[PDB]
Amino acid sequence: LEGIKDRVLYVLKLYDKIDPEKLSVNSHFMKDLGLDSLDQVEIIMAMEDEFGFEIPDIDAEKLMCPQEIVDYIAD
Amino acid sequence: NLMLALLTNFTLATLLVIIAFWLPQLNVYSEKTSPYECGFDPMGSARLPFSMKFFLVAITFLLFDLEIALLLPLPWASQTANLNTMLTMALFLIILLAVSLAYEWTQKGLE
Amino acid sequence: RPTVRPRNDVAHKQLSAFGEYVAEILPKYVQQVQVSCFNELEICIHPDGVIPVLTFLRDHSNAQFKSLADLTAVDIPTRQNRFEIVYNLLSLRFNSRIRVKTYTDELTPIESSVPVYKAANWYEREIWDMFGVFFANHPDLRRILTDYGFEGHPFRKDFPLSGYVELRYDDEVKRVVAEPVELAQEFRKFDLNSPWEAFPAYRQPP
Amino acid sequence: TGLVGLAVCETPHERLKILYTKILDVLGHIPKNAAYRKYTEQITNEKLSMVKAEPDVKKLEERLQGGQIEEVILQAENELSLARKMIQWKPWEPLVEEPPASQWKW
Amino acid sequence: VKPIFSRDMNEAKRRVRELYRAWYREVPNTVHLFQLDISVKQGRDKVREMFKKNAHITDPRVVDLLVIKGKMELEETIKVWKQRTHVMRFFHETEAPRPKDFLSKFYVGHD
Amino acid sequence: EYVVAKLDDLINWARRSSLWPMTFGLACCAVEMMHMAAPRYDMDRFGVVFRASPRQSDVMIVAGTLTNKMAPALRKVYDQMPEPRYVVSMGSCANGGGYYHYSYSVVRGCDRIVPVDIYVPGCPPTAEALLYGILQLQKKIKREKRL
Amino acid sequence: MINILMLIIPILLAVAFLTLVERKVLGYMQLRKGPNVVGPYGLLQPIADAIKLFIKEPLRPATSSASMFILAPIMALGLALTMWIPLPMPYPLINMNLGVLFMLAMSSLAVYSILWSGWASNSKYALIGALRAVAQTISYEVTLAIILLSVLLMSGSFTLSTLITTQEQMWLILPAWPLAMMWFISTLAETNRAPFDLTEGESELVSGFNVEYAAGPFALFFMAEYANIIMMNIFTAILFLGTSHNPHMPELYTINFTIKSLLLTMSFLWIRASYPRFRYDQLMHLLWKNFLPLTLALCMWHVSLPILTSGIP
Amino acid sequence: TYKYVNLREPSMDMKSVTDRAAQTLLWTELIRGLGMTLSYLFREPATINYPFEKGPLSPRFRGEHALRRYPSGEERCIACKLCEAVCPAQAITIEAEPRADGSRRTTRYDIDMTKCIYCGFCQEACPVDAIVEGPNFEFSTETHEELLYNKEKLLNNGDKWEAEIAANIQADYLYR
Ligand SMILES: NC(=O)c1ccc[n+]([C@@H]2O[C@H](COP(=O)([O-])OP(=O)(O)OC[C@H]3O[C@@H](n4cnc5c(N)ncnc54)[C@H](OP(=O)(O)O)[C@@H]3O)[C@@H](O)[C@H]2O)c1
Ligand code: SF4
Ligand code: SF4
Ligand code: SF4
Repeated sequence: LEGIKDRVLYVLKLYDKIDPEKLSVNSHFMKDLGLDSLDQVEIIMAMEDEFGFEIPDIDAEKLMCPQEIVDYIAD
Repeated sequence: NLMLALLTNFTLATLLVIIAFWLPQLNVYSEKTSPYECGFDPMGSARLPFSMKFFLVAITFLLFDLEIALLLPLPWASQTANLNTMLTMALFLIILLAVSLAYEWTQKGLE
Repeated sequence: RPTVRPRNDVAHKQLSAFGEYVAEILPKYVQQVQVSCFNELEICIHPDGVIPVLTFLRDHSNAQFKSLADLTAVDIPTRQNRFEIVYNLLSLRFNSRIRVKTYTDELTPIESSVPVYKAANWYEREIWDMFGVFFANHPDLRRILTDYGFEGHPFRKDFPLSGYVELRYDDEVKRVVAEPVELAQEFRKFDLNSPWEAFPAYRQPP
Repeated sequence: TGLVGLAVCETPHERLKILYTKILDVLGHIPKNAAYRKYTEQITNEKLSMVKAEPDVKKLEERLQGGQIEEVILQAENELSLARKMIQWKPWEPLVEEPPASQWKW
Repeated sequence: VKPIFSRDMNEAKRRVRELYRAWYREVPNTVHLFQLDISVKQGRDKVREMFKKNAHITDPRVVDLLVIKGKMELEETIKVWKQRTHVMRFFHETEAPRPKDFLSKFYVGHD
Repeated sequence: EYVVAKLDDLINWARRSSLWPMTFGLACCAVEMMHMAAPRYDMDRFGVVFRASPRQSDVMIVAGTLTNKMAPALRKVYDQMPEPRYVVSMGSCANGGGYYHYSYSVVRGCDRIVPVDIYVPGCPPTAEALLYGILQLQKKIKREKRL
Repeated sequence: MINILMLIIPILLAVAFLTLVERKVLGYMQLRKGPNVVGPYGLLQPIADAIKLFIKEPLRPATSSASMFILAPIMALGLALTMWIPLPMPYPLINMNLGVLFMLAMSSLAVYSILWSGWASNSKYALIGALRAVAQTISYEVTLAIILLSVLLMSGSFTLSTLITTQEQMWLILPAWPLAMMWFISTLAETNRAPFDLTEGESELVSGFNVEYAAGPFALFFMAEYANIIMMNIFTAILFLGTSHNPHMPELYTINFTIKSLLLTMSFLWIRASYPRFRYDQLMHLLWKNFLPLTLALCMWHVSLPILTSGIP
Repeated sequence: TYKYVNLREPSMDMKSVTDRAAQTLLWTELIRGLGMTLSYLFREPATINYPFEKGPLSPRFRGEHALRRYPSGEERCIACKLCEAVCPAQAITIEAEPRADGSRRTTRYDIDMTKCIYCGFCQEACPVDAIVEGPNFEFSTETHEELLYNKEKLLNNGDKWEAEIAANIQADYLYR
């Protein structure tokens, strides 16, 4: 989708306890970036407010990378 | 003078407020609260519609008050005009007001 | 006996028939142990099904209790299973009192009495507050006899009488009332226990 | 005439006889060997014979109720609900559940 | 299968997450509607440290019991109840002792 | 010099004349607090007029047991009072728990929440002894503002 | 002008000395001793409250409103004390071109004191006592004008000076027998110390126009609310009482007029102690549903009477 | 027994309907209710003003605690820890050491008024009748420290009430 990767990366970089340049595109938030069990999916919850669509609890477990999150965001 | 009579009462009333406003002063802490009366923190912050319940009975007053104002000629008008011609017309306004209240009996409202 | 005995047993034989009547149904799902002493009846119930027992005693033609007025719970750490929910029941047409008990540890959820009784839900809130026993399929489990920001359960025998957080100073903060202060005045722990058993027959073999 | 409870005492005879005849058929579906069927039947059969014998007198209401027919009808109205619930949840017929830990003495 | 509690071992992990989402959205709402108190940024860090102390995960019975308890102490502002700025404040403000040193605690004389 | 010293006593005479209590329905002490309105032992327009509302009253009488659920509630009521305010903690619960004291919920002595000027020790606070709680209050008001 | 200043300062004292009667007569009604300690019979206590509530008591509301709120006790006194001016008395202060029209208009304008006190606190707790005060007054303004019209058509015009001269032999209580009974209820339209009353007293709900106000504004409200009770008592003693006129001797009128009013002054405090509150819904059912068809039937009756037998001013 | 609150309609025909309608049309019964408090105004009030007049009491009454002594000196309290155990509030504290030589009577004796529900238990439990409850009312302090009683001393200063206690205990022995 056009104009989806640019919007999601801007919101994730602004959030606290995250690297500004080290982790970007196709990198795991829990495995590569370094986040806690509750802190990893917490960034995905904040990203839902910026896009304007509610995310279910079942689909949230599968998402970890911004490249994977961009595909799930499109409906 | 009516103007001098009304203003002297009004100026004396507002002056008594100033006496109670400036004399008692020592400390004003963050102590005063929004709801008071019973205590605790206000669950209903600022303002919320509430409304209803008396919406029909209040509206009817605005409609009835105009008729009572139109009944005010009765003691002041019946002095020069003919009484027999007035009798049919003076009662007429009072009769129809009872008819409107008779329609108010068939389901008055939530009140 | 003139002042020695309180009352003579005469209805005890008729009350013993109740202890047989429910036992004649004979469920391992319900019955277990039936105890009857001092003009009263006590039944303890298996945790798996409590709601079917509560539908019984209510409505029934021979025993029409219906009113399940009082609802208590026991705090005891002697057994392997800790808490014990005790129902106190009363009949208005039959004029008799019967008791319903549970035996499980009930740190794990137990069946609720809200579909059977309408006032039992308020008593169910008392148990969850004081002890920490959750009721399954309960509508609105609100706190009554506990503070709004209270940790643990205020009645348990495992923790002290004075409590962890109890003392509330106003101190240096302008409006916020303090909580973390824990020191209180000394409650004298009476270590009194009289030698020799007062009563025969109550003594158990080791 | 007015009843004590909120439920108004409606002038209806044989109405009590319908509900008691209904519950007898419900009991004879699943439990037969169980005591729940055998013990409830003898109370109902004794009660139904009293209704047939007495011709609309207050003495029929005085037989194990003594609060008019309306109060006795409420016990019959909820009788069908408890009988259906007893058939739905298996407890009367089956007895195989586990027992608690050996401790009772306080 | 006794006792159920609410969910299985793996399903219990996502029940806490569902509770976390509802409470994460309430920290901006507990400032404007209630009181100024501290901060939005510092308030969110106070939430994270509460779950880290409770983090063990060994039995489904323990985890599910924390959810129901969490659906009362954190539900105190969901349907909006009075706390009066004395409740809900979990962290100590007037309590300043944090000594963990054999050298530090022994100088103050304790235990 | 002499007019200034007597004017301060004239302002203090108004508090010596009349003080409006608060109807704190907190425990059993509140029932004997209702006995102050009862004719046999009266302060009704002797120096006490019941009206409630914390904004209008001058004296608040804490009538019984206070808990941790009540500690934030009573505190701001005292703050809702006008600045010349007096607190009379009446009863053993108001002085540090009747029994309680070593209990989990009860706050000890009211002084932990709100400062108290006049103490009444009586559990069932006898109306005879309660009358001091208002009469000694008026006697304690002696001098205000020197400069 | 000296007469206006000689009708505020002694009148504020009458509202001050009311506080005695508010717990002396009400006290003996409840079998309890009222004012006793402060003065010889507690006579120094009413003047002590003026030293108590104004000089030392300081409160201003929290969240508040802007200019309004403190505007309301100015509206309380400055519209209820002005009501003393159109009063006929032995001799009136500036005799109106039409008397009772100014009495009815300023009384409805005096209701605004409890109305603006709703927006005194922005919080919703105070305005419930205000919304209740709307309906407990709005309905009773209908009959208050109608029952007046039946009396006014019977005797003279709107001018209050003619109402004294019309009662030379007998009172107006006897011809207007059911209408006089109505003016023990319809007078309690304004928030007054009564059993019927309005949302002002505590009992069940929080105190209206008192929970938002301090002491100083709240003290100023009582000096206006209890002032209206005397005002209605005098107004009933003009419309229904009279006894004698006598323009030559004002001394014989002034004593006789006060006794008639004072008997009515006790009667409202007699009502206050005796009976419970009528409820918000059911006070709207006393009038409108039940009393409004009765008053209009008597209004119909009082239209025919001057035509049946000559009765025109 | 059944008393029945329901009247089952007092009105029937002509005479019984019109009088029940007359009270609802005007007032009558409300004027009858008005006259009920009229007679109540006429009768004298049963009121007692405190600074001069005093209220009725009993020979056995409990107020502020005071400990008694023998007619020829000596402390009547023997130090048991008895009254300590009976005390539901645990307001009374007692620690004992031998008094010089021979007699062994008290060292610490504090009765906290922060607690104490006033039972008369300690008055009844005492075998030597040390704590005898007097008809006290006047107690008002600035601080908690002034309120709670110290090691006897203030409790020993119950001599100003012991003259009444001796008269009250004459009604106590061979009870009432
Ligand atoms: N502006 C600041 O915040 C600031 C900045 C820098 C440093 N400081 C320092 O911090 C301190 C702040 O204290 P503060 O100004 O908050 O105290 P304060 O409000 O002036 O209170 C002092 C109290 O002591 C009494 N008092 C003082 N001198 C007295 C005298 N000669 N005779 C009788 N009574 C007397 C007063 O009682 P009465 O009212 O009954 O007379 C008053 O209640 C100052 O001493 C200052 O050196 C303050
Ligand atoms: S001090 Fe006594 S009377 Fe007062 S509230 Fe406590 S227990 Fe009740
Ligand atoms: S007061 Fe009496 S019971 Fe208590 S220690 Fe003294 S002698 Fe013993
Ligand atoms: S009266 Fe009761 S509470 Fe008071 S000291 Fe004696 S035993 Fe203790």
